[PDB]
Amino acid sequence: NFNVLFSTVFPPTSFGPLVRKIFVDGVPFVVSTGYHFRELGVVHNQDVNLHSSRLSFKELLVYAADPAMHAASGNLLLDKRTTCFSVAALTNNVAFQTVKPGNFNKDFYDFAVSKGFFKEGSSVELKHFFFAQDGNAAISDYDYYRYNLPTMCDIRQLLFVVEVVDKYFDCYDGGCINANQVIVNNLDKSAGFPFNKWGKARLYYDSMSYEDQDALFAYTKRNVIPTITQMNLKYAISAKNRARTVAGVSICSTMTNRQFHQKLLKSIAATRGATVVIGTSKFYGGWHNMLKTVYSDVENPHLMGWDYPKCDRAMPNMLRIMASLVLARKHTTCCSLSHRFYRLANECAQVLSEMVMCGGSLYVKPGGTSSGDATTAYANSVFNICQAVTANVNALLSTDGNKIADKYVRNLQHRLYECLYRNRDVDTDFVNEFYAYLRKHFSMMILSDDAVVCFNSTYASQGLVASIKNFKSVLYYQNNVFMSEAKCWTETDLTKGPHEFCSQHTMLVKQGDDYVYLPYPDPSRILGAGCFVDDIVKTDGTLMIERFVSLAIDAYPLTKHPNQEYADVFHLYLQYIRKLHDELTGHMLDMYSVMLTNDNTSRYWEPEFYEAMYTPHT
Amino acid sequence: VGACVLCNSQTSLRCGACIRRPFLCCKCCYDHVISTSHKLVLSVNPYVCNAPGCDVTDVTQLYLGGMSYYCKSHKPPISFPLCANGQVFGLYKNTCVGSDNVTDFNAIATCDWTNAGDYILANTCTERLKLFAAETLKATEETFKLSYGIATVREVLSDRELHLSWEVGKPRPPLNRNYVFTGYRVTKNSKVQIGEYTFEKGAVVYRGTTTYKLNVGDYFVLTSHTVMPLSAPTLVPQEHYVRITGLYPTLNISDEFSSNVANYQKVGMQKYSTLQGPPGTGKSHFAIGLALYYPS
Amino acid sequence: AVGACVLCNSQTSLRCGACIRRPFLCCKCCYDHVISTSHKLVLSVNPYVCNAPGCDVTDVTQLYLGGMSYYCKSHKPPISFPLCANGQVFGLYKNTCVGSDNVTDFNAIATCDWTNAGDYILANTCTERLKLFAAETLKATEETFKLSYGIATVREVLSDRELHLSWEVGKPRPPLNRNYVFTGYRVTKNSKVQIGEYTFEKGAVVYRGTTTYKLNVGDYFVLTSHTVMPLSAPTLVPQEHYVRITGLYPTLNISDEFSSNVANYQKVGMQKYSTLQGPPGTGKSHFAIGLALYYPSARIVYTACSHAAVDALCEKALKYLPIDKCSRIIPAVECFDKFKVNSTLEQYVFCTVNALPETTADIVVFDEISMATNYDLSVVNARLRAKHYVYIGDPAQLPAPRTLLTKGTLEPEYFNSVCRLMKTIGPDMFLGTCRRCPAEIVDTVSALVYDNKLKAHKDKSAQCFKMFYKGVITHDVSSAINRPQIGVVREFLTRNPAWRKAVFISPYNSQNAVASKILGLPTQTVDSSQGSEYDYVIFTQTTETAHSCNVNRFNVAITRAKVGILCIMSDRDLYDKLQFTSLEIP
Amino acid sequence: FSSLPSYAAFATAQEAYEQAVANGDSEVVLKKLKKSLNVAKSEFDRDAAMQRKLEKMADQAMTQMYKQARSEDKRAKVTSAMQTMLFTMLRKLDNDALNNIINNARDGCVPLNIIPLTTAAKLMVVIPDYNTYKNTCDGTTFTYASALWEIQQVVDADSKIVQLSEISMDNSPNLAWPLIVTALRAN
RNA sequence: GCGGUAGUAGCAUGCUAGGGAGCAG
RNA sequence: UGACUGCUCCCUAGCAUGCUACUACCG
Ligand SMILES: [Zn+2]
Ligand SMILES: [Zn+2]
Ligand SMILES: [Zn+2]
Repeated sequence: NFNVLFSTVFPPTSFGPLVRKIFVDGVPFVVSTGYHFRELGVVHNQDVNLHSSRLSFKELLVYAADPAMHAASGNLLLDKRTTCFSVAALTNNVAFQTVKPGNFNKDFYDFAVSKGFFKEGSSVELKHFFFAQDGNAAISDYDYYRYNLPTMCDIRQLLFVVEVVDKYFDCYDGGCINANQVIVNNLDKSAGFPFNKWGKARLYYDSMSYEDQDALFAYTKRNVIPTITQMNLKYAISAKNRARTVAGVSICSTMTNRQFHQKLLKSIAATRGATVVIGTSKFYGGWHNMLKTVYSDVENPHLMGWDYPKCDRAMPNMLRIMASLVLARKHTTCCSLSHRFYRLANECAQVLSEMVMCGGSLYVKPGGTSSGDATTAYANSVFNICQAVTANVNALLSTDGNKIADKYVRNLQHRLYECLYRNRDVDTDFVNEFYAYLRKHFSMMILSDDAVVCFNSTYASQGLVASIKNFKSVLYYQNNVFMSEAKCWTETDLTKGPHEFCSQHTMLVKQGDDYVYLPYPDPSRILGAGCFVDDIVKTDGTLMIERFVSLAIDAYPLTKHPNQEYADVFHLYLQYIRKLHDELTGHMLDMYSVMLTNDNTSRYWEPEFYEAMYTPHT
Repeated sequence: VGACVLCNSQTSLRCGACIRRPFLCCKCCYDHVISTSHKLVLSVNPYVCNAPGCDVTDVTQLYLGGMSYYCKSHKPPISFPLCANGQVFGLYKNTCVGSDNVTDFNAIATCDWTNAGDYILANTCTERLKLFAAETLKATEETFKLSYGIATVREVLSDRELHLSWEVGKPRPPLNRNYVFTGYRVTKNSKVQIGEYTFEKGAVVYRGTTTYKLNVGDYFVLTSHTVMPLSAPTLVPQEHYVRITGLYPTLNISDEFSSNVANYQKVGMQKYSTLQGPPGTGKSHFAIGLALYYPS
Repeated sequence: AVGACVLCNSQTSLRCGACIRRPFLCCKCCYDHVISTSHKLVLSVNPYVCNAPGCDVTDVTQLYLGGMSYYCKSHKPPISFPLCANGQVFGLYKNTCVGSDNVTDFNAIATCDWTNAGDYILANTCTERLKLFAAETLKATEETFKLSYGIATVREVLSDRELHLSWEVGKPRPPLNRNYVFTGYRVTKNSKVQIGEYTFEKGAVVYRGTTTYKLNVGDYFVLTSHTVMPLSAPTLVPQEHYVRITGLYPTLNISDEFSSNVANYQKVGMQKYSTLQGPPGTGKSHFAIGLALYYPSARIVYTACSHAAVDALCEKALKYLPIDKCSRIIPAVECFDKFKVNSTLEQYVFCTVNALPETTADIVVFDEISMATNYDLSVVNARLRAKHYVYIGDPAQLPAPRTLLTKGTLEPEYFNSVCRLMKTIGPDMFLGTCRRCPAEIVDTVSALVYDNKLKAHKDKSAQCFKMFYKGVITHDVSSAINRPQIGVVREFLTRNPAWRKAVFISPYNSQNAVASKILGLPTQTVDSSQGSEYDYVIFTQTTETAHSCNVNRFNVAITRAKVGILCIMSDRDLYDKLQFTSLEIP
Repeated sequence: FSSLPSYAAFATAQEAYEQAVANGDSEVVLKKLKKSLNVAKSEFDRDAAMQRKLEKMADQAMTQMYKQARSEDKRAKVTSAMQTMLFTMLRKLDNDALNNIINNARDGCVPLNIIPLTTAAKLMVVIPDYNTYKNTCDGTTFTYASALWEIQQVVDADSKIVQLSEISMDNSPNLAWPLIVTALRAN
């Protein structure tokens, strides 16, 4: 925290790696041998070999994934487009990259109007399109970091909000695992900068054996490896034209953050009934069980979504650290201590200050999450719980405690001040007393930051818990953004669920003979995804009857809806599958001289298939 | 995804050992292969057992199976032998007619283009098959015309005299006016431009097309391209119209060529005029006097 | 990890790890060699061993495939599999292999451990592929033979040419000098430092080295090993005489300082591999030198097996030849850089295979052939490509230290390929312009071994004298002093001073390093001093062994002088065949 | 599957059973033909029923080791490429001014974001528009990082060349605008 | 007589791996 | 140029389990 302040005053051409010319086989290179962060001071390597006749394979790796050689051998660069401190350049011609538009899928369109859709005046209307972008969009989007400032965070209350967040994450378990128990789905996804000229993560997950990956992972627990990072433009339907960009970290960062965190990660994505809800399906009546855990019992509930504007670029850096210090608090035995530190420092050197390669030209990335590492969707969740708690502590201190009526929240605030400022060490007695109160009057539920918060009310109306002016305050002074009170709702009713969570409203239909909460999407969304595809192969439908099935699986709960044209979306989709099939079949019958003889495809175009997936049994 | 040349049947197979590897049709494909030395067939993918590292060449020996192909020494037993029933399995598996007149079809494709008898055999077929024979002719020509070397001049001497060699062993060309031996110089990496020449006997006499100079280790060929398949008939649909209607039959003819309209009137009432006329016999005068018999 | 098999060319993946070099073995031939020998380990993409928890057994035939590991008898689960079977061990491409009746040769070379000359009869007598693999294993045997010598650790430095030199325990001390081009290193603490490259003699250890230093304490010196690397290219290429002198450019004018040298430049301009039958010192150092000017437009590569053998070739280069387009690389032993460093693309180029990059030329010269190994020739054919090839010297000289020979001698034509090629295919070329020797030894070589092609050169000027003496022998560690010859030194040096101002040739230069303390004639190793010999020398037999008593040691000993050297050939082979005057003991 | 050991026993026994059907003798002939058959079939119960799983296991393991040899060649290819990239990208390190700026530091350690800024031998500056173009790379020389730079060529978006005569205010809005100036280090 | 066990099909369940596609942050 | 993570459908392959009948052989 202190270093974060005392490190504005010094110059910014003296942060980053260090280097030093080492001689391998009587030839000199440059290689990183430390770091200088704005927070954690200086950090020196520990296994530097001033000579070597031959480098192995692990070596070759950790020397070609480094900025030092590339940068220290490249033409200078001055970039007058941004404010971010550029660094070097590699090519001789900068590269300007663009984004194409969608593809029209006509036959679905005529078939869609035949049934009488898109009548000027209707309630469903195209809205999600494939927006285009010109040349310099990549960099005019990278630029947005200039919303990320150095921030000092208050401390005698961060050192308490961190207890309570940890208490939330307590039922779980985790530790280091070995290089033969990791699990990696989809093994042909890119490997990041220096390596993606040779092949996908597969090739570097083979050639490196098991004791290799173990030498490597138990090596960077006494070292530091700076890394690069491409920057990529997404290409996907959307309702706004500011392009989206996602950071493709290089292999030798994941290939160790995995082995480090995997167990805790896959033990969050397999517990039901807690606060975080990653890994809890909504099908087969999961959504109902979510929304019925939240309403646990709180006496006069409401609800209360909210949203952070520009979340992954405006995030301070103290809160990213605190995230990692709560995700690595389980290794009380697997790892020692200086092991834990060189691991934290390796994270901060790879995904909170690395050397973005946006274009053909290294830069520097001030702070804030990189949303493509190997522990985002949980880092964001713990940061989110952080904001919720600290809004509670502000809301509970800042109250004229002479008018408070009870006699238990009075003493709660008294000892909250004591243990907050007049104390230096923990008090797990009172941390427990608080967290109990806090989960009796403020249940929550937290995906990767889209929250819902069924707060008791007749408190939050005398400021004994959060509200939303309080999230306004906190976001302001501790995250530096203004949370415009026009994307934060508040259902005052519960028989209808939350106005929106994971971007899906919620209808209390009455199926079987009882009442459930199916979750429907957004008619324009489903239609749009029907009409606009990427590639001319998505277009032709007969080849891909497998999309319309899924889209119809998602567009089902619209059938029970009250408004009309909604339900007609579903029926359109069913008749469309029927047409697709019974045309393909004969079509292939002619050029053949036979075709389909054994069916029960007829289940695809009647609703009693699609209905199975919203009744609790599988 | 087109038609074999003698069945008007869309197919999707491709013979193995041929020139361009032509389109063949299931049964018709069989009647091509089983009556010559063709021993593999290519489709949307080629027909070869995809058991890793396997090595299988004759279609017959394979068998289908799961979403792939296999082979006796590698397959799963739940086979389905391809070359079966006298009809090798592939798209359009039913609608195919095949033919017995194939060893002439084959002869057209299975003429090594060494014989004037092969020319008689190209004279022995029809329109699809004849355009086919012609393209096979062109292709065999071109794969022979690239059987010579690359005329590398290392030591420059005078214009039309140099110290010329070649690459290694590759034979010597009939150096007359047949070969425009054009040069491709080398500067650093790429083979680029000595220019278009014509080599004769020296000290080696060349004929620089555009004004050109010679270098060192830079050489000369006639790099080939891609003769492609055709469509419409070489001889048009012959139909001498009932009349020469729909044109502008002007009255005033340059009569210096008093044999010209004597055929213009027969040509204006005839599609194709492929005539026997000796050299300089009112033919070079013919069309240009037609230019006055028909300026429109 | 895949590749051709060393016998069948059949694409395989088996490695007869029981040998030292691990060659690639076809399945069927892997059987054949595992059967009639003790080759009982074969590695594929794994080692074939019952990797049961704590087993050990290592026999392909004896091993049983079990599930996915491997097992022998007491380990296999119920579902198992004879690895050995059908005469075809279980390795990739089991269905593609040609076998070979030729297997006893392989069994031999695997079994034959290089100890007698019959071993070398083998090496020369098999297939190009198999003699190639042989020569490689040969070098393996040599690196296990010679690094099986002590570590010359000078613990104390006395002066110049006398040191207190020690070794490791038990590991034997090498003999003498030339076959032992030493290169010492000094300790620091955790690592080693340079010292220098030497040639080693006894005392106190007198030395006459190739490099220097400031020699200190613990100064250890080694005959450093290396790694004999695969011999991809052959040793020699199959030739042909060309219809024309193509690839080369005919000259019309030419300096006829070399007469019968253009007559052979012409025949090599049309034939690939070639070599002259020219006696020691006959203007070969003028032959290719004049050739360089003969076709004033050809790429010549100048080489020999030793950097100190390319002496003469390096002298007259910058004399006859122009000074510009000549080149020879010198590795950081210091050699003749009167050419230039790092300049492949120069019309004239020199050096020895010990250090030169991959290249390609047109004409090839190679001296120092009688002491060549097929391994070297292989290197040569691997480093460059040309159109015609010339190997310089004659076979009928000294061969390299075939040290693992401990019995029968190796015959000349059996040294390397060209050796058997120059008597049965015959001499591609020959030099007769024998500008070196008088009338005695010219006819002596001609009617002695050197196939009666050299005539009487110049005059009998009278200085080589010979007796009918005896001389008693004595030995030591691996050398021989001879007091009944060190006395005979002065005993003959009596009557005329035309002896005293000479050099003292010796079989084992302990005798010279000691008798120079009496007189002072130079220490000379008989091995590779041809071309670095004096026109007037002295020789003493010192030893009556085959190292002295052959037929080809004295033809590299009486060729050296001009018309004068003491030929005490008291040894009991070659005496009453050559004729001189017999001056009694005086 | 047609050449196993016990196949011969089966062949003789059931050829004999058919010889007995050819004679057609007693009912004890049936006792024979029905204990022989069933026992001889109790043979193939095992022969062509086990070796057929042995071939499964065999060819399976063989294909696995094929795949492994493939992976192991890929390792070699990637190593060779990475290595040659390093040993061709080092040669431009400019080993002089560097050599100085290292051998002066407290100990070898000199933050990276100054090695190019003080030793690089070429600038490349990107400009959005004219009004900013003036306040830097104007004319034929500018200074930045306090070394003296001299322009020598200018491109633009489409990668072509413009002469520094053309970048006024009037001829501005015809310039693919993010001009990319490529200077050199002048002493 | 009843069970034994062994080969042969047939069905279901589950687990594995590889393939195609969809949605959410 | 194609990031990490979660849920879901569809088509092959393999293993296990059971279900399964027909044959067997023994008691
Ligand atoms: Zn750990
Ligand atoms: Zn056909
Ligand atoms: Zn196959």
